[PDB]
Amino acid sequence: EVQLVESGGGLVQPGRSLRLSCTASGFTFGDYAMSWVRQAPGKGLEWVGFIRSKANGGRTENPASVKGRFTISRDDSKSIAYLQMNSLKTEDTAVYYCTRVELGSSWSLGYWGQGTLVTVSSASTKGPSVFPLAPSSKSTSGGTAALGCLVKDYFPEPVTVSWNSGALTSGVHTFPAVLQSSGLYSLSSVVTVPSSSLGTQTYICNVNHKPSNTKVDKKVEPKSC
Amino acid sequence: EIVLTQSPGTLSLSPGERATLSCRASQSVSSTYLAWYQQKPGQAPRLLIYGASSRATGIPDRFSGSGSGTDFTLTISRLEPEDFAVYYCQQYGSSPWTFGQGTKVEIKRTVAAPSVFIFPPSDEQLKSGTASVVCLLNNFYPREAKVQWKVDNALQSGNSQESVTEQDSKDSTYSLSSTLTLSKADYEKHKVYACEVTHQGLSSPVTKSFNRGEC
Amino acid sequence: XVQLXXSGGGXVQXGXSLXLSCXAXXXXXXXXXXXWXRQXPGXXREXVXXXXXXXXXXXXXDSXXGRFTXSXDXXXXXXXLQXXXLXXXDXAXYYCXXXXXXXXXXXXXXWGXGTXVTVSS
Amino acid sequence: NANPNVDPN
Repeated sequence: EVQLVESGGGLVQPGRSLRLSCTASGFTFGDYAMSWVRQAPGKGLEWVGFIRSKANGGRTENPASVKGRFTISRDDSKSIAYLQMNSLKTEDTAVYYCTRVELGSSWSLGYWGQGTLVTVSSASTKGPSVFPLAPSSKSTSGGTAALGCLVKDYFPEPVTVSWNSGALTSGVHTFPAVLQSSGLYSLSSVVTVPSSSLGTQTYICNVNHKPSNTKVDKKVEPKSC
Repeated sequence: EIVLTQSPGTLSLSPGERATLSCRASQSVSSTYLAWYQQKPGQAPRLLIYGASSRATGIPDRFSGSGSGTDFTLTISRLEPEDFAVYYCQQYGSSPWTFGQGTKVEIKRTVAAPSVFIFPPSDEQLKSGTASVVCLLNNFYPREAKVQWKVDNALQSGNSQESVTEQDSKDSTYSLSSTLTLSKADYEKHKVYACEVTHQGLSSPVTKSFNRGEC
Repeated sequence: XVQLXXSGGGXVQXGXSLXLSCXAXXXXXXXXXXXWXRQXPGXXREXVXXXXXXXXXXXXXDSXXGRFTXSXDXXXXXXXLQXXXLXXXDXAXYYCXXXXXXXXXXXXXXWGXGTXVTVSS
Repeated sequence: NANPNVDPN
């Protein structure tokens, strides 16, 4: 059964270099062309090159976006394909997939690895500040009220959020993080509850940012007048 | 380069219905050099269809493709729950290899207007020198919506960021947040902060607002 | 600017059918979504249905799903609302409106003057 | 050369 495992990703500063490895098993690696495809966060798929088999010359092709910066090679004795990534820029941040190129006249990408994330950034590790998204005093008496937590200015990903240590899940919406222009991430987590519970029920968001060893329990209540 | 334009951007259908996805190429490309891929969030793409009649190994019968030259179609004859995902077309007959921008197949439901909530910046954040104002659009459908920040009736542009949840597994709605970022000094010289929301289910825009420094 | 006019409204008994039409003048509307709204006596305007561009589908409100069908004839610059299984609560003035945003955010800038629908037993 | 299955020499 075909297996493709990518490795070598991670965080790297702009202008530095990285080499990705894709270890292949379950097929005759040397018989197949191999190809790398990347997917920037929230965007589509972009081909970044292929390498032919030894029987077909073993040479490569890549698009202009990475030409002169990325180089693909292969080690048939180890069944590994490589992606040498030089002169890295922030726009190169993406999940990188190695793919096996199908044989014959229709050379589609028949098998894909799980991919390895490459993050290009100069940001330093930083824990988030957790601010309350407090419900309003205009909340409909006998209706529904929204409240939440703003998890601001952290690096790197990820941040996990739960409510009341996992006891509260209904009405909870934890939004995908956004990358700010400062290079730091921010996200919010909100929940909708009956307005009548604002005076009796306690609502606490539990924020964990393991890269900075940050654990925060934040109680959110109606701002005092 | 051959540009691949997929349409529609999102198709909204129910389980058991027929899905018809289009992929138009900016230049003529033979059917031998076209492929279709499926991708679910957090997972790698997988090959579905390639060439004139080739189907990837293990791909069910309900996936089929047709078309030649510039117009290609992917058909899912009967949508199963696992078929709701993003679908990409790809051409590899010309260098560089290119992919379409992707078509999302989503669960269809009745129209639901968003519930709108506005959150002023907390006093704790103001201590740090910045102010974030958040507008929440809760449990709406379809996904398309417009959020407009107004500060003393001045429309804000270029200083906000939006984030959208995935389609909710039970009620099939979306939720959206918009975060307006200002300096503490800019925040403190204005009074009325409002987010104005428009949606195809709303006959007129919905406005939620607060006055700075008012309970 | 752009002008809209509804027609086809009238009096029917419960369970009857009506086909409303909404024609546009001064600009071809093939690129814009067209929505139907209604306002019952003593109520606010309610969304009914939207016909997006051909190929982009149609969406419906809770109260009319299954009974009403919206469609387009970009050839005639006209959209239609096929109303079946009418109930007395469907009595309202029905309006159409153009979504000026081609990305479908619901910028309803231009409205018709409305057509009357009455369902008496 | 867009063909990965033939040596272009």
